[PDB]
Amino acid sequence: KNAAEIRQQFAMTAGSPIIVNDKLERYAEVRTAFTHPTSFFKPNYKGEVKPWFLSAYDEKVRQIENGENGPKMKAKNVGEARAGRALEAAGWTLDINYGNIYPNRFFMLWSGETMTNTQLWAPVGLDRRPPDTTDPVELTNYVKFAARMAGADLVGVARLNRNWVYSEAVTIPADVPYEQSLHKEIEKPIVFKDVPLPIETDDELIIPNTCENVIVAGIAMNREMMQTAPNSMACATTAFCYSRMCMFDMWLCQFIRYMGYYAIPSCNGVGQSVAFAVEAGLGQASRMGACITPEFGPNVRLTKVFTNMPLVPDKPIDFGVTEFCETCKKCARECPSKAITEGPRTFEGRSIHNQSGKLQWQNDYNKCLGYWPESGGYCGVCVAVCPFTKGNIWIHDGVEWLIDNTRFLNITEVWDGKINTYGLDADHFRDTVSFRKDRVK
Amino acid sequence: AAEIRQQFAMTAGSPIIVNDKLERYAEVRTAFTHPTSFFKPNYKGEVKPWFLSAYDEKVRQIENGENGPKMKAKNVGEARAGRALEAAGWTLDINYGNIYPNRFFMLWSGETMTNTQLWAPVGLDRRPPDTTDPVELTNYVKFAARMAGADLVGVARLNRNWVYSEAVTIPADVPYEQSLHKEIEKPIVFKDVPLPIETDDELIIPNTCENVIVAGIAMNREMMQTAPNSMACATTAFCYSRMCMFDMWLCQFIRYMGYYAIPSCNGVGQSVAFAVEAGLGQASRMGACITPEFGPNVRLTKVFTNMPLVPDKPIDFGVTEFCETCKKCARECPSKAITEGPRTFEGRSIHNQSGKLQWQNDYNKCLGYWPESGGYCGVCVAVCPFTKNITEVWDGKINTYGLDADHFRDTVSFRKDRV
Ligand SMILES: Oc1c(Cl)cccc1Cl
Ligand SMILES: Oc1c(Cl)cccc1Cl
Ligand code: SF4
Ligand code: SF4
Ligand code: SF4
Ligand code: SF4
Repeated sequence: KNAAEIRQQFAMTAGSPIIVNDKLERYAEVRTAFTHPTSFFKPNYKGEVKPWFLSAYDEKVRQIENGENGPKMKAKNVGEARAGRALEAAGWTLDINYGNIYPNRFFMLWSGETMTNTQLWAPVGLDRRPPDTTDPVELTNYVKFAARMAGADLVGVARLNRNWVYSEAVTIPADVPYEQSLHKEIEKPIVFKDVPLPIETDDELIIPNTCENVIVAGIAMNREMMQTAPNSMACATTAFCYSRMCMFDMWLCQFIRYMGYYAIPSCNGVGQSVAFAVEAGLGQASRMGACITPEFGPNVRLTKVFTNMPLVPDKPIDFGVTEFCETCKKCARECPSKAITEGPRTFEGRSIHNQSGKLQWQNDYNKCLGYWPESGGYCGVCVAVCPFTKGNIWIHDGVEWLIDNTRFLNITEVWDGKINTYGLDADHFRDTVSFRKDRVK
Repeated sequence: AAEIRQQFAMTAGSPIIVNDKLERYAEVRTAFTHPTSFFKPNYKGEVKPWFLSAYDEKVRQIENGENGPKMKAKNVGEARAGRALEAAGWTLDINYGNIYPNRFFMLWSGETMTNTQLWAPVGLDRRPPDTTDPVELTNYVKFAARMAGADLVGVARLNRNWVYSEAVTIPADVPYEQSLHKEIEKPIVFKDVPLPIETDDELIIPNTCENVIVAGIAMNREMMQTAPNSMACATTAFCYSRMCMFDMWLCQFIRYMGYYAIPSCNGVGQSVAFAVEAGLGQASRMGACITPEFGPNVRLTKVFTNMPLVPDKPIDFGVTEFCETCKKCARECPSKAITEGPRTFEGRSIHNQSGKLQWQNDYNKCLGYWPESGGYCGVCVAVCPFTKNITEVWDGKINTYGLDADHFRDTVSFRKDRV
């Protein structure tokens, strides 16, 4: 199996693959089901209406008390139930309020000047010296090498399509301390202006018009843990990867800054990761709505960094995902909340949570979020059942690579079973080896 | 690899031979911190803190298009990129090694952390442990350790001989910008208290703090082989930030299981001794812990806890006898810091802890080469048999976190090999 061959075989010609029409407008981040008032509140198992994550907390507590790893899923004993939630909670250690979405706060600073690392290194002046390399070809090789050092299992580059940048971000005022953050969230416009550096004013988050490129990283989750969806160990691989995302953004932004350019981190903030990932060639959009990659299927998290560093955009990829999703529908049939549509793609949003004006399968994400308090986790059944999440999809017929159509026709054992560093799998880790030829052409 | 480690397991008992002279070692005595070794001249002849003199050499090298001492880069751009990667790798590390205990990332309680506050309604850190079985806990915590980025993990009873008698730290209210100028010494003591606690006068570890969990964090072979040049600095630096994330992740897991946990990175005590007692590897002539999987090309961090655990067995795969006749690190060392002589119980200088049988090296000679070369050397690690240009590294093989898929299978783990 040769992942590089596969990507070469299915590479497209240049151009954003996402089909759009005239009703497309940039999307206010507050509209996501996590944040919007119509979906933010959910009942707990006692019928009390709370912020959804607090209702989910109540269900986690109830499951531990009852020795369960998930809804109606008995654990080996209470200690096993306890251990799954402890692993999940610890995974979030380097993530603020589930996703690091507030731009230019906490870990997501838009300038490195106040960071302890920048201060320590200031006598070398790497962040003030003009770039010594401006060649996009060399820069792309350098920045992708750095990206792999920084924990990315996949990395791609695209020109920044502003359609996918949130019109307004969810954030907090700069004078609000952490313990009040969840009570003091606000909206703030993201605007593009003729300014030298990313800068935040009292009224606006300002991205320079020179911010040409976006670097997208894929952060692979653990197959065995995700297959326990919707139970606790799927929550744990999700959580650990959010902290890997945060480390990646900070590492990479600092490299870019020390190369003489600016860099904006984001994790789950700033813009829509799936669209950037598609335009950067990591994978294709899917019925469930995730980016499906050849290496990991949808079982991979995304983050991204925006920069004026000259780079060579990668080519999009088309390995037949749209055509398999047309006939598969497994995620839609298994979804415990019936959130995923079984119908065709449209340009018309299903509800406020969807951005209209782009051709996609339109899913009801309030229904999805509604299952999270009920199950006490982050579900993931769609990711777990997707055939592309299986590690064994690719076959070679003597001429070229193809997808095996036959693929589309417990937690104690996970704790006692195979694991490796960062939950990566040595049986497949060769798929993400990288030489210069697969970083830049 | 799991076969090899079981083949070479020793019977229980610390393999470090000590005498009646041994005393705990004050952290300020390391060459990084001690007043006799801290100040070094830069290439212009100006005496500065050693790392500021090293900074000056990094700038001079970038300006001259060099990747290291007398090592021309392909161009100035390549020189710049190696130093930018090095500087970036340190992002999650305070002042080179995170040594100040109970400051910044190294908090001895989880209570004030943003993650603990967000998770407070679940009460995992306040709920008594549901598991007290050391067998099950060893399996759980080792699984978590691998999730947290350890390539190797072992457990030993805590030997207080390797805990620093006094830590280097800063006053609690000193802002970061003044930290380097306000470092102080502070005793680490053990007392009958329920939880790790810091007073004005003391860092207090509970007498119940029975165990230490030691993690090995593998460095990249291609990059370390550029020692003493900039790409060896870069793999060193990234692994320090991996160490910090490991400590915080694992401490939070242990706390959410009902126990307490003290992170440390390069602080609190001597990592090499803990790693040997936990069975990760054997002490060596250069002074590092040599592991079967990575030789010495692996960083160490460790977490201290009262969580019940099953100690691992020390390992003997012949390192002492091989180092007896090898001496390659000693012959290649650019500062002649590593001895070609036999092991003794008497240190060569203030930087060594006397009273334990080891090869005694002159660590002020080692440090003196760092401002000269503008990096963190590592030639000894690079040339060591157990470990086995810069443009070719940048254009060549890489994978996630610098790990190597040709060897990654060696660190696969099932419960059989966890406990
Ligand atoms: O994206 C997530 C957020 Cl923002 C919160 C909890 C779980 C997930 Cl997967
Ligand atoms: O341990 C180190 C410290 Cl403490 C500073 C710089 C480089 C290294 Cl390897
Ligand atoms: S489960 Fe099937 S329909 Fe759903 S995303 Fe995967 S391939 Fe597409
Ligand atoms: S996460 Fe669960 S509830 Fe949400 S779309 Fe996927 S299967 Fe459905
Ligand atoms: S790091 Fe370099 S100078 Fe120091 S002991 Fe090793 S070879 Fe010698
Ligand atoms: S180079 Fe030889 S003598 Fe030095 S640590 Fe390695 S095996 Fe031992």
